[PDB]
Amino acid sequence: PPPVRLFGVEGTYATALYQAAAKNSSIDAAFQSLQKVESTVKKNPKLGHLLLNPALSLKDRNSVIDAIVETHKNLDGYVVNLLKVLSENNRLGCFEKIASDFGVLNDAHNGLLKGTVTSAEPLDPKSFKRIEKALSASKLVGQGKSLKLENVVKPEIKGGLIVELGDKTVDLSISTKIQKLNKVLED
Amino acid sequence: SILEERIKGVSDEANLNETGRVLAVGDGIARVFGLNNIQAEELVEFSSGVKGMALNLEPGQVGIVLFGSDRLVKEGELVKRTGNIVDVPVGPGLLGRVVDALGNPIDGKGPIDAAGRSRAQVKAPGILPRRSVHEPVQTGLKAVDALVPIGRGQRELIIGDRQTGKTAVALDTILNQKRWNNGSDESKKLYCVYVAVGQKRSTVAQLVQTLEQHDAMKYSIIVAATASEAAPLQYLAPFTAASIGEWFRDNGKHALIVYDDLSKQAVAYRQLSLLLRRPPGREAYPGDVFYLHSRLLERAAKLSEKEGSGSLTALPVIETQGGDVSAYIPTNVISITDGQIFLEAELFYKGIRPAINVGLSVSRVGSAAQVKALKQVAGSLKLFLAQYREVAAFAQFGSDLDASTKQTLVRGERLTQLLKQNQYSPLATEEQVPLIYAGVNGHLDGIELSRIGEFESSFLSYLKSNHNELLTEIREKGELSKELLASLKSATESFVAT
Amino acid sequence: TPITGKVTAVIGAIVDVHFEQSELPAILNALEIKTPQGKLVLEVAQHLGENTVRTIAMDGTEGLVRGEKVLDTGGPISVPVGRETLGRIINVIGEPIDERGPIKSKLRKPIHADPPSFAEQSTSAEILETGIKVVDLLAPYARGGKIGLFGGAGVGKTVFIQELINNIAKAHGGFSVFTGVGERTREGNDLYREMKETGVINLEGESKVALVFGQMNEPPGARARVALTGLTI
Repeated sequence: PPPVRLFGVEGTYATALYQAAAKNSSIDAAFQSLQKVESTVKKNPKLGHLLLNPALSLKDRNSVIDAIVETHKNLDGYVVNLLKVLSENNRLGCFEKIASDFGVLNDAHNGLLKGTVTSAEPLDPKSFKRIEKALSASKLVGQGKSLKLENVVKPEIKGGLIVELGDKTVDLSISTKIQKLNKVLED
Repeated sequence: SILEERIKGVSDEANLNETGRVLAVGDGIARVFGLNNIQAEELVEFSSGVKGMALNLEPGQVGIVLFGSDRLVKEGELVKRTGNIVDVPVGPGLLGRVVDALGNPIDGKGPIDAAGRSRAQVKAPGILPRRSVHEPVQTGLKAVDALVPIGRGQRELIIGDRQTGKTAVALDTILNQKRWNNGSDESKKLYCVYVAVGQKRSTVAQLVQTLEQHDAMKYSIIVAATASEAAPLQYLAPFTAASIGEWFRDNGKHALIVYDDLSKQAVAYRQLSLLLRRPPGREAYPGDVFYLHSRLLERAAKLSEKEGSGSLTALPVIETQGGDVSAYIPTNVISITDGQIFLEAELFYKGIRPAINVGLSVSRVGSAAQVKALKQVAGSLKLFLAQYREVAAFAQFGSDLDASTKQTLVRGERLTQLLKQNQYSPLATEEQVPLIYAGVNGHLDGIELSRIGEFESSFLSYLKSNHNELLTEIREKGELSKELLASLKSATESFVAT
Repeated sequence: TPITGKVTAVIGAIVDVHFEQSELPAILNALEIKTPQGKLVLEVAQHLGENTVRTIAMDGTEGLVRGEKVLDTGGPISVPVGRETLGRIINVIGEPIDERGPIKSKLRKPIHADPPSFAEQSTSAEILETGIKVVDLLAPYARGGKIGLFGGAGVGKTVFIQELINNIAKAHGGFSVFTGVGERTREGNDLYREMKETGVINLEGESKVALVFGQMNEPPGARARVALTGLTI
């Protein structure tokens, strides 16, 4: 089956969408149209966030679909069939969830790593770049996979720094060293 | 834009705060989507006409248990919140009234004069607002008074095999509470509140007829939730009886509440819980049935004198199915209650009617609400009976008996005959103390087993004729003086076999 | 009225319909699904949302093609009652299955009804005696009462009841109803025959008896509303 297996629950829709549009080789188109409908979701916040709530009928749900495709005709065509599916399956809470899942799955198919460098402080751009350079230099990036790297500030990380990407982390923390100290100086 | 307008057109257009629209409904347990504002346990008016309390709140669908038939409910209906947790009219007007669970007179004496309303849920008085129990309640059943004396406040559990006239045991208490009712005892009188759950209208009606025959219903309140009546209303029925009682208790008036059958309350809560999809506790009674029962039972109390000194007394009535007490609901209740009053069916057939299984009959905290005279006389009644139990085992081996054992055996048989009573006959303590004196002082040992019943009646007649002064004194002073004891001993001797 | 639905599911004789029209029959309504073999009377018991009810089917489901048109016959099933129900043996639907032909129905009454009120009770005490000694000594009956019998059925249990019919109902002047849920067909045939013979049912002239018979062959759902049907009569 098409690259990158996602075991998403209601993400099975995204997986399906991916393989279906991969086999029709209209995945870039899909991604772009998905961005556009996702944008029109964000740009429809009243009753497009506040009526993603399940209270819609079949008939009323269908008419929400019809209003959305009146707003734009930039649709994959397979995602118009997917829109039909989501209306019929009354999948609406995991609607942006499916969008996110297809986006991740798609841009994984395209290749693009994600990453974050959670820290106790917002690091320099020089730091971002130096670390990004370092990460690309390290055999972790083997090419065919790009990178996103967001340093985030989290008070929770006490001590060190933590680099995260590719399910590979280096987690420097004070806490572990404190732990060893505490245990042995109480025993 | 135009899209948004068309979306707005098909939208709910209600914020669903303080209201919400039904979305499915089957099995009488509705679930509504909305109700963003909603207090728990609140009463919500379905547009069908039904009112329903709310027992399940879920972020999706708030589960409002209907109090009526769902035959007029349909999906997509609106329910508009009453905005009030359930409430009952409480007051003095309830005396001599049958009222249903929702607190509507079903006696057909029309609107109650029950001044005030209260809420079903009321939190029980703490340790601090209470005084120790010390106030007799006499049920006119010799065994009950002597062996398991009931105090005002206390919870004494009536337990035993179903439909052995379990209700009739309780009715006897009501009948002896006729003596206080006639009396000027008011702050010393129990207003008796009989709660009937799961029972047919005709049975209850027969009971009220019996009560009306016995001219007692000038202090009786009958709270009813018949078998026909809804399971939510049935679940709510003990707690709303409790609130009605607490108004009496609050006034400083003493009262007594019979919760018959509490076992049927458990079945009702079982139905609710499993259709609120709550996890089933053992025996399919949810694992918090205990919480419901415990809170209910602890709302009968003997208040402190700063809190008046009012006292609601409770008698829960639990059916034992096959006499099974290891069953979850009986086990739970036994722990909760401050007495157990096991009845025995075999002994019912043996002719103790009421038949109290006196070995398993306990008053957990015991005696402190027992007549002083009656404390003296029934002192060794227990010892004799205990010896009798051992002796009886030997006696049923049916061999030649130790002479000592035959003293026990002969006395023991008479004791059993003293225990035997006849349903719907209450008895005055002033004349029950003599009978126990006679028995314990072995004057009954002489007279043959058959004619003990004759002796009791005749002896009482003799005392009524001659030592009627003695009876008056026993009534007045409630403890036996040396002079009274001597008079009584002499009297028994005088009428020993006539 | 014509309120369409389709049969989404047939999970046993607890069919689920989807009333396409948002006009949704209320709970305890009755529906007719037309079939080549008669029709099926179904009774709405849940609304499961999205205009999909779940309906008890009072007839034995088979043959059903997934997505079958429905028509709403509305309300609780209204049986036909009368003096012309006397003599008759009536189906759950109310159809005279002893084929003494159609009931000339005066009143057709809803299956569901509500029990009389506490104040409406009239509490009797009039002794009814059978002439059975053990009954008389140990548990004497009362006319208008509620009598109960327990243990293994048709262990002569049925015979015991038959003896009661023989005694008590040949000493009762009023009407009498025999309703046998899960009745043994041969016993029922005998009873019907006996009743006709003892004039209790007399084919010509009046019958002081009416009959409802529910065989245990009939699907559970039918058996469930045999009781209610008899109760209406």
